[PDB]
Amino acid sequence: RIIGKAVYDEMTVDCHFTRAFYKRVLSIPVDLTDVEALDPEFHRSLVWILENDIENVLDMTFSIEQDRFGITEIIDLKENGRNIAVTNENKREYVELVCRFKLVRVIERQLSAFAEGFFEILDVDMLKMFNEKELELLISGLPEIDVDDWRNNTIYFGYTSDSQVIRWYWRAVRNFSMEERAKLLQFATGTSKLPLEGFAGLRCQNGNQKFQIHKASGGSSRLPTAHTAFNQLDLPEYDSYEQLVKALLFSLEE
Repeated sequence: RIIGKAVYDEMTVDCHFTRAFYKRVLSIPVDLTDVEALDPEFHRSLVWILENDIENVLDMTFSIEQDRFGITEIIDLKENGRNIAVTNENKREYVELVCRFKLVRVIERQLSAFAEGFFEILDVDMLKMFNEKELELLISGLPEIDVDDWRNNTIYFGYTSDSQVIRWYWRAVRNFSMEERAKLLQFATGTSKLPLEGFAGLRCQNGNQKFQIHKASGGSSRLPTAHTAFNQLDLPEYDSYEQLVKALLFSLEE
C-alpha cells in the first residue's frame, strides 16, 4: 500500500528489491539467472543438467528432499512429483520448477501480501506494461548516472582502460540514454541504486566492490555475461564498436 501509493502520487521510494521480487510482482516467472546471485553452485549444477545429455547418468527423481531438522519432508513439484523421473524432455520443466521452489517457495506468502496491497492501489493491467527492470525505475526513480564517475571507479581483468574493447564499451555507455545506462547498471549489479559517493563506494553482497569488467573468453558472437554477486561484467572480445554496442543492448534488455 505504501509503495503503491508512492507510485500513484509520483513519489520515489528508496525501496530497491531483488529481481525475483520485481518479477513476482509483475507475475513473471523466476529464471536460473535469479538463482546465480544467491547460490552459484546450485546455478552451476543446474546449468550442466540443462546443457548436457544427462538422461543416462541421472538416477534422480523429480521430487526434492527438504530436511525439516528431525525428519526430511519430501516435496512434490507437481501432481505425483515423487514418482515422476527426470528426463532430457523434462529437463526444462524440472530446472524451471526447482528455481521456483528454491526461492519463490520461501518468499511466496510474503510476495502475495505485498502484491495484494500494491495492486489494491495501482491497476494490475496498467503496471503490467513495465519490465522487471522498469518497475524498479518506476518505484525508485530513474538515476542520471555519471559515465565519468563509472569509468573512474571501474576495474579491469584481461583488459586495460585503453583496451580497444574497453574504449568501445565506454563510447557505447556514453552514447546510451539515461534509461539504457540504468538498465546496464541493473544488469551487471542487479540494482539501479547507486551510493551517494557514486561508483567509488559501490558495494555487492560480498562487501564493497568497484564495477569489474573481465575478458569473457568468448568469440565476437558470444554475449556479455553478468555476475551480480561482485558487480562483474564479462565482456567478450568484440571485433567492432557496432558489434559490441548491439550485443550490450541485447544483454541489458532480454
